[PDB]
Amino acid sequence: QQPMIYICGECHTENEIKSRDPIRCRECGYRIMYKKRTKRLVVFDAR
Amino acid sequence: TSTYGRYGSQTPMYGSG
Amino acid sequence: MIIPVRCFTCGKIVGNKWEAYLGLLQAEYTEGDALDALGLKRYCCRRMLLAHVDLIEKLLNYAPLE
Amino acid sequence: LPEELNRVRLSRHKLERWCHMPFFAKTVTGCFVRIGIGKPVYRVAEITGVVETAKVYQLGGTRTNKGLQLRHGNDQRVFRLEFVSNQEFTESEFMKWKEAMFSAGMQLPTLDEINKKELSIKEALNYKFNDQDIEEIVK
Ligand SMILES: [Zn+2]
Ligand SMILES: [Zn+2]
Repeated sequence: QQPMIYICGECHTENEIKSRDPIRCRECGYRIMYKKRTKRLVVFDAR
Repeated sequence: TSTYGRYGSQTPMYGSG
Repeated sequence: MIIPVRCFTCGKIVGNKWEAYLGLLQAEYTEGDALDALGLKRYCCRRMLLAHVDLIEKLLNYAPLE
Repeated sequence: LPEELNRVRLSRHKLERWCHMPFFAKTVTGCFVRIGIGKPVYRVAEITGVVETAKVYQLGGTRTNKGLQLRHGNDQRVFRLEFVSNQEFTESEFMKWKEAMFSAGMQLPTLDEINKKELSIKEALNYKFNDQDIEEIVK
């Protein structure tokens, strides 16, 4: 049950955007939004 | 993600106000 | 962009000295005196505090939220 | 039964996702909420309609000034969405609500009524925002 959460461009507010939907912020209304960090095991070696 | 209550967040009352 | 942690050539820790260097330069000291006041004998380690550019400030100016 | 009646209970976490969605006087009208009166006693009330209060308050992250015209048998007054509790209808409160309905004379809604009304929230939750509602929401 993952609705593919996004981050607004300037609001930096979370939004829930599903397929076949316009790409806009829940408030104000902008056309830019980035994704959130994955949940995988991001493990680096301090080398 | 329906209702992540886990109780709640201290619900205010009507007569308390 | 940020003060390194160790002098490339020598290896002495220099990261923990940028703030002290700025403070000494601010109060009254000059560069030539502040370096040896902090304890940087070899000239290899002094370039860390003389040549280093501090761009993290310009980076932080672009605050994501608020 | 209380377990069957808790199905349409609109908790405080669900109402935060329809603060500006249209058809709020259609999908909401019919469900019951555990409005807190205030000491731990609660009274279930019927959702007669939707109103708008002149006081603006913040509820956690979002903020809304809409009211909720409720009624418990005969006693009716304006309420707010911030006093609603997330607890389910207990046995004592269920009996109190049944007694209040019987005293007020309002016929108890039929089980098929609740059965066909609980699906309204479910179908509205997965509603695709393909129409021109985002503009009104942002405004
Ligand atoms: Zn937007
Ligand atoms: Zn050196």
